[PDB]
Amino acid sequence: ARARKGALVQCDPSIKALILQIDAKMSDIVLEELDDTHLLVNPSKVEFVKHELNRLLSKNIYNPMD
Amino acid sequence: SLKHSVTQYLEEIPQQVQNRLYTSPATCLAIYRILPPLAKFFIMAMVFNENEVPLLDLDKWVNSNGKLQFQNAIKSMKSLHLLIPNKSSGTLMINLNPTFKISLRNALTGGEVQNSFGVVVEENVVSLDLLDEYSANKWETILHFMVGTPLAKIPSEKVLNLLKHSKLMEEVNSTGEFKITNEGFQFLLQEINSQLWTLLLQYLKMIETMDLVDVLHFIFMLGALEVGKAYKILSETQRIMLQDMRDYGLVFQKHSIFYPTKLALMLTSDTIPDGSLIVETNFKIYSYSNSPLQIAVLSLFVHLKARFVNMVLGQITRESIRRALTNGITADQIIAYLETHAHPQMRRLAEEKLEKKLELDPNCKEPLQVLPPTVVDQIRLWQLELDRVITYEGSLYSDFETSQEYNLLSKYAQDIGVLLWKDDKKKKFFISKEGNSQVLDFAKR
Amino acid sequence: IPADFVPDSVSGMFRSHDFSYLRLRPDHASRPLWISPSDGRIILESFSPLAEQAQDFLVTIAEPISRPSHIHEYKITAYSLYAAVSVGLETDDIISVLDRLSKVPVAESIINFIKGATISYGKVKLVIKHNRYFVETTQADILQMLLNDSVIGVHSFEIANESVEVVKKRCQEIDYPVLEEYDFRNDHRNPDLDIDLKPSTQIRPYQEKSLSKMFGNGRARSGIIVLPCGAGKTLVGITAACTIKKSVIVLCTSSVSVMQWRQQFLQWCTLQPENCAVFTSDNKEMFQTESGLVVSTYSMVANTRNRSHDSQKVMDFLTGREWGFIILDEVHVVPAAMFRRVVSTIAAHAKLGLTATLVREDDKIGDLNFLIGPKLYEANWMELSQKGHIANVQCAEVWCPMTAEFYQEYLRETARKRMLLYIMNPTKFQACQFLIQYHERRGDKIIVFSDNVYALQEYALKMGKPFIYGSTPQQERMNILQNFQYNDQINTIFLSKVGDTSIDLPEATCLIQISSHYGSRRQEAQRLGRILRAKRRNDEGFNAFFYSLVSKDTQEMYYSTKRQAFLVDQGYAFKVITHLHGMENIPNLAYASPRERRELLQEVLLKN
Ligand SMILES: [Mg+2]
Repeated sequence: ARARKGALVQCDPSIKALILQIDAKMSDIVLEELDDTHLLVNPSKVEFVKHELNRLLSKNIYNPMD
Repeated sequence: SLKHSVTQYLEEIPQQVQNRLYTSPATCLAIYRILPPLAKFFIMAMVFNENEVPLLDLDKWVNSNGKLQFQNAIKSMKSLHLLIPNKSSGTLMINLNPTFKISLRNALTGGEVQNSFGVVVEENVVSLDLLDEYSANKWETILHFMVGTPLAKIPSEKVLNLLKHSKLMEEVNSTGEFKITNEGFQFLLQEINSQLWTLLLQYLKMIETMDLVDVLHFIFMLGALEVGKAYKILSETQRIMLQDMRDYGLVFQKHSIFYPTKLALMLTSDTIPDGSLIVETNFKIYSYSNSPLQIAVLSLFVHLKARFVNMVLGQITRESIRRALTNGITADQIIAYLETHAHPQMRRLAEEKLEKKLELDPNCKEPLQVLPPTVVDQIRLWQLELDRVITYEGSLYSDFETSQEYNLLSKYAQDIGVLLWKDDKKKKFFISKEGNSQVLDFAKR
Repeated sequence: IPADFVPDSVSGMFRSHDFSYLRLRPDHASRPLWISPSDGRIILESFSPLAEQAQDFLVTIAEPISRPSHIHEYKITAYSLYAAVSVGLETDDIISVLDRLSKVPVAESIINFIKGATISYGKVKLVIKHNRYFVETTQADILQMLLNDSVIGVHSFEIANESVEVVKKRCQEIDYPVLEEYDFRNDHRNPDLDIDLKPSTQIRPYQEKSLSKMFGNGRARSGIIVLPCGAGKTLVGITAACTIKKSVIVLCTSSVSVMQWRQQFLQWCTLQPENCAVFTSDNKEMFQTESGLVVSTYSMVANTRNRSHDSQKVMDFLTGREWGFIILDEVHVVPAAMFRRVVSTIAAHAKLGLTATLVREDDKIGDLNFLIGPKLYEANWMELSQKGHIANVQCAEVWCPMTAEFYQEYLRETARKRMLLYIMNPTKFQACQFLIQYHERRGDKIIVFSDNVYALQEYALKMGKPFIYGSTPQQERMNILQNFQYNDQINTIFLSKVGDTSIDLPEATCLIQISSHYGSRRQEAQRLGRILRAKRRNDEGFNAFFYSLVSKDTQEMYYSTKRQAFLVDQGYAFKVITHLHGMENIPNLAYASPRERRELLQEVLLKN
């Protein structure tokens, strides 16, 4: 008896752990986890964590070339 | 698919409107140029003996080597309401459209043409220095407007409305600016006559009465016209769209005479080389092409350095690549531009090594990329690193009883386009929120 | 801008960059030259007439930014201008030649850059009158400009001889540069060392040109020469000594390499070890001949804080003897604290610094302006590769997918310990297991480089194969290398930060790396130089392999790309290996068991 609305994104183990890091530096946003290719996130904060993913790979590479 | 899009629009046009279009010799000549050589052969064979032929005679004449293209030609011929296949006396009596037939006959004989070739004034002027230069000026203005650099001579208001309403160069008024869509970049990648066909397709798609057959016939004799002569100013709607396409830079009109430029012939048919770009593992550009338009279109996805008379140089940056990817430009679009701007030396070496390796094996234990990948795959791996994800937001169910909801409400749902994700053995499949129309009733029943 | 030049609508991003205002001459076809008015970056066409003739002067007056297949990139610099005017090439002749070969009218900014690149050449000259720096001038005219500067302290005077190093920089800003061009034949006081060579040795033409660099006048011009690895740089130095023919010594901060160049020296030269000597951490015994050699190491001058009196007597002896020429090998480490003191201590009438790579972690390479002088000669990597003078190498990068558990532990790990944590992924073990299977199936000699000596030992012990790191007993080390080289049955070695250098192994043909410093471009290139001297380089079907196992989803991506960009600058791009064929076809994968992965993570956690 469980069928609840959520934003399911096909993902990777690495970006899954990044989503858990999002939870770590600001908690109780992302809701539950199915596997490495299926996580469930707050549908209000999907774009919040999208832009945080953007700054995540920005911190990952940062590609200066100046 | 350009002639295919034209034929598709003609088949969308209903039968009697089509037959009204088949009335005049210039329109019939244009459609004759559209049809494949087999259908052209069929209609020229029929046009001089007025005998309805059974289909079995055509089957006897046709060698089976070209049978597929034969079927394509006759299927277009039938669907364009141009053929009359009726199985009178049991066998399929075949008939060409008679209005089309007599108009082609009059065009070939030079009989009644009713100035569908053009209502002539024949007060010709020079076209190289007036018509071609005015066309080049106006088309340069609209091309740099479609580049995005500021320019004083903006396009007309109706074509501005065309860009606004159409998904082509979306004039995002919230940002207040025209913006390159992915469809806009496809439009940029298109051939010149392809771009012309796109423009007229959107304009005819949005224009309504402005009679439809007036648009069709007027455009077809516009394609049928020649260059550098004066002509009589025809219908009222044809005249007002004539002044409209005068504002497009297509015709040099002296407010009844008008002088159609080279673009009418361009619409009728097309026309270390120019545009042959040396690729580099150094990611430096040695183009064999220089124009202000060339710099304008290459600045969108390349850091450039300087312009010479044929070789404008610069450097591809990953910032420029990601800039293109964030502009809505497809990586497929970028690499397609790269095969349009390939260079002969690398092409010769790639062909020699292609024959050399096909002498060994087809597999070669490597992925397939015929052009030198050191310029390409370095971008393409980064282009593989562009999207590399997929997001579903909306309704989602799980833990089904069995596979009863995957071979008939997911295979037939695949045939109608209502679900978003298909995973039978997970017992979970995602659907779009708008595409919940016919997913959740046979699930209930 | 000598033009009206209404700008392009997209010439705004040509921010002082649209150089089409300056016209195109009709001689644009034959001539190859385009000129940047502001940056001075210089365009060379490879498929243009007389480009081969003009490229010599392009190197002489400009620096080469890049030389790819089609269009070479150069840049005028005051360093290369100083080198050209030191060779002797006057401004109007140079301007006439470049405009005669220039597709366009020449920018007066660059022209006056050349005009301002006019020095007082031949006007300041330091002479070492038996360990006494007498800073002569050719005229009293120089003295009036020189006396305006007051940092100091025909006409010479007292200078602190250590302060000569800094006042060379000072005279570089006040633009009266001294020159070092030894009149050894006119210096009859120093004893000559007349030593020749055998006719069986063959000098390659680039080595001949390098010998012509400091011998434009015959006086020994002092400077810099950097050449690719395995180019017979030892033989070039031996030839330079055999044509200088005076008292001379050789320096390099190692021991095994130094004794092997002693071997190589006394091998090809006609000089007997009677004239030769050696001074290092082990043995401190000199020759007593009037002329000869002390081949030696920086070790014996960089440390004087704690030395034996044997070391003290030897350094006293070598300081007392005034030498004519010195050789500075692997010069990329000398500008540090105790290391460039050797330049202050040693007074020789000619200098030359040598290294495989003239790159380091900082711009102390610019100190050679006031340390060892200008650059005399360089060779081209692609030129020697396609000529078969150096190897033709396939370069590959192998991205190891970072596993989930090591990834989350990596994210919760501290910064400087994250490196070992991403290195300990078992997917790297599986991939290198299949790769060593495939290349020993191919029968290749495979070499692994790791910065962590412990991790190198971990990989070697997991493979059940020998280990080579920084602090092992020497007899164990010679046992392993003897087995590998002489024994055909031993073929795969795991090297480290002492095995990348100080040994001579041209036998290397397949190289892998897993760890290095943050920005060790130079150390990375020293690692790659081991396979650069792969002598199987003339036959067709040869393609040497370089690999690099990098854990994905890391800033190791950034580190590896930043270090490997120097080799790309040399002309060595790295092919993609992300998904490979045969990952599953090998039956055993090292820690393919998830519980084995957990136990390995447990081990690295217990150490952490
Ligand atoms: Mg080597």
